[PDB]
Amino acid sequence: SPHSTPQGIISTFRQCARFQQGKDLQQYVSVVVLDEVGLAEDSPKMPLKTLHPLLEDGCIEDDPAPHKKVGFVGI
Amino acid sequence: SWKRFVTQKRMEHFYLNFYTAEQLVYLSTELRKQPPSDAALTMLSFIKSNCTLRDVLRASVGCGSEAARYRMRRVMEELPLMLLSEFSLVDKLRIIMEQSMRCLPAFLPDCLDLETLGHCLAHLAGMGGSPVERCLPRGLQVGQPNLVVCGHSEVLPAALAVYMQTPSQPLPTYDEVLLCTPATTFEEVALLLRRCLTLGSLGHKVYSLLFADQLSYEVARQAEELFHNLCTQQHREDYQLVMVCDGDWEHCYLPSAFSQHKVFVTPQAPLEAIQAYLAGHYRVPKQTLSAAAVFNDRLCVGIVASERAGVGKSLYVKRLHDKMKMQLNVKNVPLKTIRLIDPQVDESRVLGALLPFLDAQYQKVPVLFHLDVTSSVQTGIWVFLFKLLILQYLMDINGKMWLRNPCHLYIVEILERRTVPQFSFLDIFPKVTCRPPKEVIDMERSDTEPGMDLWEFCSETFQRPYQYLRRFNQNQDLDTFQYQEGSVEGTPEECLQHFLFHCGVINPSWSELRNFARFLNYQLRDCEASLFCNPSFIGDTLRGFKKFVVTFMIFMARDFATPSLHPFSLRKRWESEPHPYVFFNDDHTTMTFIGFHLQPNINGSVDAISHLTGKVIKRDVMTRDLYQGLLLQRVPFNVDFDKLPRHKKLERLCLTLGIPQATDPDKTYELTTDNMLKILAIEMRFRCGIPVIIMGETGCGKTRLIKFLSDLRRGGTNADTIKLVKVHGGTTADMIYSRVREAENVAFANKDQHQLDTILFFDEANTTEAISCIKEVLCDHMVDGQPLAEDSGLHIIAACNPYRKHSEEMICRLESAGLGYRVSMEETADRLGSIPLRQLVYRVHALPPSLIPLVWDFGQLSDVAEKLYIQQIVQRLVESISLDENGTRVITEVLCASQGFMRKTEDECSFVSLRDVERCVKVFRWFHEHSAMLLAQLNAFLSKSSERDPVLWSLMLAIGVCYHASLEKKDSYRKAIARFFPKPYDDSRLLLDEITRAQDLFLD
Ligand SMILES: Nc1ncnc2c1ncn2[C@@H]1O[C@H](COP(=O)(O)OP(=O)(O)OP(=O)(O)O)[C@@H](O)[C@H]1O
Ligand SMILES: [Mg+2]
Repeated sequence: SPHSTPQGIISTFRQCARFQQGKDLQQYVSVVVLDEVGLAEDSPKMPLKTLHPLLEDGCIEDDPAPHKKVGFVGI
Repeated sequence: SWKRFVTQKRMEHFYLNFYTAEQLVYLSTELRKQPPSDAALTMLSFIKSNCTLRDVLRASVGCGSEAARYRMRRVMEELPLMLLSEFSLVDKLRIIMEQSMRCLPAFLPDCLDLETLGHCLAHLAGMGGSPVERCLPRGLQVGQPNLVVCGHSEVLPAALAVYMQTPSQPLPTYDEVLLCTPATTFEEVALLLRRCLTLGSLGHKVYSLLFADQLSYEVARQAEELFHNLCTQQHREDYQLVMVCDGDWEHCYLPSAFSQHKVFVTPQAPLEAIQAYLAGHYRVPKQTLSAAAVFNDRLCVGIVASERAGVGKSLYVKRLHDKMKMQLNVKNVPLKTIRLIDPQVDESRVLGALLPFLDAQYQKVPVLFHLDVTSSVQTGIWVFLFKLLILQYLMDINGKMWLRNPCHLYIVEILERRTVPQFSFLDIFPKVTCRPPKEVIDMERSDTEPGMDLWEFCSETFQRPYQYLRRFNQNQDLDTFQYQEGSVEGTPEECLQHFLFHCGVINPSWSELRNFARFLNYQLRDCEASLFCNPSFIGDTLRGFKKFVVTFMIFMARDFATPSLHPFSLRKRWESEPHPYVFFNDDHTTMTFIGFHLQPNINGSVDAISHLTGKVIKRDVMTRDLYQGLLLQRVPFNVDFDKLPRHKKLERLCLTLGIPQATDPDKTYELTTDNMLKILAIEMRFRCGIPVIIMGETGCGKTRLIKFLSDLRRGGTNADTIKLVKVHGGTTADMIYSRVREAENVAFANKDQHQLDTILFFDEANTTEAISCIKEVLCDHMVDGQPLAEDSGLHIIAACNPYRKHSEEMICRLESAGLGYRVSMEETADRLGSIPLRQLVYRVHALPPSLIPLVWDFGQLSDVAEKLYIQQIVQRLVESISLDENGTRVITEVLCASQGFMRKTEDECSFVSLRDVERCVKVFRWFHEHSAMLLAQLNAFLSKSSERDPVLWSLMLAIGVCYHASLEKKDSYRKAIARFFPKPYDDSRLLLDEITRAQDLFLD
């Protein structure tokens, strides 16, 4: 939503990562689904900025790890 | 009940209104201590300047009435009985609440009640010097709430004129002036109104509420209510209250409420009077030890400004600090630098940075504060400067307060963001204007118009090129000349004249001239150290060598020094210019020539030609005699590196770089002449000291080239000689500083153990405003104001994404997708000036103007390199999954065709790169793995609806997912791709059919 903050997206990605932790990533996957992304596009909070790192590795400042790379669909 | 109690006590005690609730809690706790905190004493200073423990102790006497101790003792005796009389917890709590409002010291003996604090503050105020007696200008009435309505630019000067009426009275502070903002809380306005109307004060001060229009509706309403209420009660019948608003916003609540009071004679003063007033108040007496002594007229505040970058602001501050260390005879003079990076000034960061200095040791010691307002800052600057420089204060509601001490010097480094009044606000301040070289020659000593710094003019960097050029222009003999270290010749004017003449730029900054001089100095040093200039060792075979060296190096500098850029005025190309490079190898015996050939002409001279086109680049670089002599020395002229073997290329490269071993770390990287020139350029810049900022599309080869160079220099040693940081919009300044410091430590370690230099690389730096911090690292050679450690072996590289705009058709597709954008391009705040960011191909912010002259194009990715990278990727796939040659050919040709079609389709795709091909190959691989099972299901599924090569099938579905789906004109893509598929698969219809059958199989 226009009021969604970066922390919401970060916590969503982190939760998907916690789900992927400890499992075989060739048989299990966790996906992040964002609904109504366009609403956040030009909000003053600019949450979508976080997407670039989180899509690449799954971490903004944390060190890379396999379980942090989750799937993603934005609708 | 507590709120009523606080309001009543605030009416009974005047000085409590100087502070808020949390500030009062802080003071109540601290003052009982021995000694109080320096913060508390600073907070009190706004009532009694230079408040000390002795002042608080003297003020405490009398306020501690014995009647208060009687009340305390009585309540301490009574409360046990009162609480025993009531049984419910809620009644006990109510009793406690009442008794706490009656006598708090009985409960909290370590804290002052509001009454004792009020008395102490009043005693402090009365111990002070003379009261402030101010007079209102003509047109403004005492006892009446006056209102002024003006243009934004006039708001601040007008308030200043109000106080100008009494130029002998001290400048005001937060007590007298409040600058309103949308975030301004009701507590601040309420305390201002209480200070104006309430009694208890000793003088007729003036109270101003500026930019009132910005106040929120709720705050303005509450302020009006409080104002009227105060006027109903026993109040000051001679109060002087002024509101100032922006005429454009006059329609809002506060300007409307007081429209009747509107005054039509707007106060104003000439710029000269404001200048003299501020200068007088800033002037520090002779007896007070202060930093100001170095400044022009003992002014404790000063501005350093320029019309463009690289003109000596930071240098001026450095020279000022040195002069202060020399003149003041003090063992040390602390220097604090503060960098303002955020577009909206964050006063809390500045306050946090300054707070460490509140300690008493600094209160009577020369200290210099340097505030750098980078180009990133766009808003909040004039308010901040008004508050700190004029109102002498900074504050957060948290309670901590900074007061500007006259024993300290404050210098602001800013670029003149002039865009309307008759003068800019900065002009009111004492200002130093730094000029570029050409203005320095033309207009010219003064202390506000600095010219050529004498330490630089006497440096090797300027002197060696200066002496060489001085002899060169007069055609004097250079064969015998030799620069003696420390020698000095000529004057600053002739040095500037020669540099500007040969520089190549018309109106250069000082940084550009420094980079030119540094380059020519480095290469002339290498020339002097070579054997061709050693004690004779040649007889006289090399007549004119230095003349040629000077001419050619003056030409070569054109590439490194000259800009490469000319709202979106930022682009130029790399292939548009020749890259003739000459290097003096560390062996002092050989030279390397790249990027050009030497051709003898009929004129008896030798000309420079392009190795590719053969066209003349520059004529008369040398005479034929020198050319023959250099050939007799076996100098590699007219070499064609493109035809040489791989190992010969590697050897020439390692020799020129100074590497001893040609250990090939990557046989796949193609060592073409262009890549070798690019490497040699980055090397030269690392060597001479010029920052490296590159501009290029993604996938053009920056990362691979840097990795190849790092590996080649590493020589197989197990060390992390390179750190790559991928910058993004979320990359803050702290992340950059931490990465730089970690890289500096790693570089020191690598240099100590393995004697290896370290590279730090920032990719997509422009994506964030923190890019301005990267400027500090590259040009200023500092980190958060702290200087970098030289000789650590750390080199920094930055890559900038290009500034491109989507086509209009593509922008239409974007604006038309779905229900359209939630915000219109006009209302957007995410914009690069006039252009919204969503219309850009890369989300990039503006470059700091100091970096603009340094950026150079890395070059576009040619079709041949694209095809070769595709071939490498397909071959890796072949090895991984056992493909044949036919499939390899088909995949390569089809991926090339897809990239070409998407590049041509400017109405649907603006961004094309090699990463997409990796993505598509990944999809192909996945389809191949499952291809066995999925096709079986397909055969079953299709049997319900009553032969395929897994490779071409997986290719079809990969193309479908990666390219076919994103497109709208799918038919053209399928038509183009079909040509490359073997028969009978060379039909767009069959591709669509197979994609559809797969989609069906998946829905089943
Ligand atoms: N007379 C001179 N005036 C200014 N700079 C000089 C002079 N002589 C040599 N220089 C060189 O020019 C460079 C000027 O850098 P400076 O710190 O002035 O940039 P700046 O004014 O802070 O620009 P920006 O704030 O945009 O970075 C210095 O590195 C210095 O070595
Ligand atoms: Mg500077």
